[PDB]
Amino acid sequence: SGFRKMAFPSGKVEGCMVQVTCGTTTLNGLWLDDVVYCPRHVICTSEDMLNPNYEDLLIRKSNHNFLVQAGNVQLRVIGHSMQNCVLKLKVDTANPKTPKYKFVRIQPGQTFSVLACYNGSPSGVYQCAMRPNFTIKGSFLNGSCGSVGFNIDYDCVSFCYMHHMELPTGVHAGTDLEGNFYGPFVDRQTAQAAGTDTTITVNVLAWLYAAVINGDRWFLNRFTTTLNDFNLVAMKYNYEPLTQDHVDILGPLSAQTGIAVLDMCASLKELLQNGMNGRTILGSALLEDEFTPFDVVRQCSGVTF
Amino acid sequence: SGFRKMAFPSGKVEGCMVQVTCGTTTLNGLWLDDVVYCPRHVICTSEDMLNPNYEDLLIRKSNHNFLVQAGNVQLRVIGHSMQNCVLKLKVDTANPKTPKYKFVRIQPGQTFSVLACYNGSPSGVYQCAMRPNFTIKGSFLNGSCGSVGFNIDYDCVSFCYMHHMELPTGVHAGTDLEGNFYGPFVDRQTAQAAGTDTTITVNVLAWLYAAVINGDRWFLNRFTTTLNDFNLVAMKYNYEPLTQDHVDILGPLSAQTGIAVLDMCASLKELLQNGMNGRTILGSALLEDEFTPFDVVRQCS
Ligand SMILES: *CC(=O)Nc1sc(-c2ccccc2)cc1C(=O)NC1CC1
Repeated sequence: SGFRKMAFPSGKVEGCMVQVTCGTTTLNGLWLDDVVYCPRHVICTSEDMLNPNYEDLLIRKSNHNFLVQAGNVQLRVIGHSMQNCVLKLKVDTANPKTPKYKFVRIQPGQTFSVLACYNGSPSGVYQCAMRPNFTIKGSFLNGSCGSVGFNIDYDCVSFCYMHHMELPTGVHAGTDLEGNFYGPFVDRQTAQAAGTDTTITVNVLAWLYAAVINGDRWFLNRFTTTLNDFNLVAMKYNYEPLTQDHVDILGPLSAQTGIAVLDMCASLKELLQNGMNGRTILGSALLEDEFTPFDVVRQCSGVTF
Repeated sequence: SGFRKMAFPSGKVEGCMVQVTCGTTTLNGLWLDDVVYCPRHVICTSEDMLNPNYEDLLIRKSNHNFLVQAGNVQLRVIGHSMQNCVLKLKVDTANPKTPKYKFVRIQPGQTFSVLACYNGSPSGVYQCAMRPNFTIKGSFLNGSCGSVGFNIDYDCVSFCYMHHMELPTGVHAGTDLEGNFYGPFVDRQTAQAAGTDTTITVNVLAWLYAAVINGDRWFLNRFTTTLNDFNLVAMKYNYEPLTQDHVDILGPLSAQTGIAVLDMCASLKELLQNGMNGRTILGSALLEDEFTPFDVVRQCS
């Protein structure tokens, strides 16, 4: 029993974190087989970052301009290239701790675990969701750049995120492991802002199902609604539209608790219009939106890695 | 920027998790050097839940009655003994993945990471605190027993909790790694009730200092308070008493933000009176009490 914001065990990813230094910039790289992946902005100085030409800045660099440290050993860089916004440094040694892995791109609303590191040294792990505005509500201090986000399914690590930058509102922007930004962001020291965020409706409903499974039932009512009725309410409170795919994904939770998704929507409608009237749900006074349906089912059935 | 409940990286603990079976009971054990630590109730049948006589059940066991599984490998048990409520199984292989570690007994209000495990396989990692009533608000299904709580400071793993049982209120009780329970609990299925849960006042203050460091000042006020007047108000909201120790411990965060401990106590007093008025502090609509002064200095520097 109980319900906690739960990260994947980080051990398979800890074995891949290295320090990458180019001149006076140090940040984190991901070492898989014989390639280290890290943000391309590692080749920039303060001045360069104002308006960088990357293909230009990179052409000037020799392999020995990249110091890669794995724990307290040196890796020899034998090659370098860019893919979008990530620098791929080829090294002479395959990482013997390389796990089974894939690079995947996640959709907004999907969650993942972030291993925060500093100087190639993992310091913490937390669970994040990709916001609808493509930012993450992370916790990063200077030297966190190149920290990665991952999911585990069976023994296979799915890397989905690499940290590139903080936005002026305290939130974080990065790329998939192929160097494609999540959101309308660029790796340049310029004026960029998080767009208006919205609430991930399917995740709130998942968390309401988590609450019911843990015996927190006060918000249930006799009422049901329709998608269209509900979506007009959602739009009004800055909630993402709920689609038929969403209802289908919540299906198992609807069957395990006897509460139909449009039944639970009628509960969420009422929490949106009236508030929580002094009560909490799973010890929270806000509606939690960073648990997916899969996350609720996984934690309430004890799947291991 | 940002502020998140962060757990420690779990890798050093994952390399220590095994499966212990005795009869038809399977739970988790912690493999360090050539010893596997697990809850002694692994040797209980359903006949033994209310009034187990552990010394009598244990003396009836051989080494070969204990199946220990590390991944796919079976480990050979060459010795067994009981220390308080933990069973210590000696095995013939030292765990090659043994980290630098120590056992520590923690005080209420202290935080640690839990590696939740089933059948010796890690499922997830989360951060929690020892509540004043010596329980933890964890996430634990059947088979999670022997999952451990830990802190990692530099490269050294401090093991501070092993999970033994769920209380009727859905909260969790367990031991240090010397097998002494936290709180008044016992490894018996008789009625035991969690003492009243209180809010960890020193932690809420630390988190209010965190909100100032990250640039939020809306809840400060012009008042101060005496220690004793603070405690007289706070206990009416089920808050733990703040001691001179807690006031000393908040010293660095005071110095860093230029807000005296007793001025921050005055703010908390007003927060308890007013609630938030639709505002949030570090993304929360309640007062967070599961970050310690030490965690705030760690995550905000
Ligand atoms: C942690 C917990 O609830 N303890 C467990 S796990 C367990 C079991 C039984 C069969 C298959 C897999 C796991 C048994 C218990 C338990 O509470 N009772 C044990 C007999 C003493």
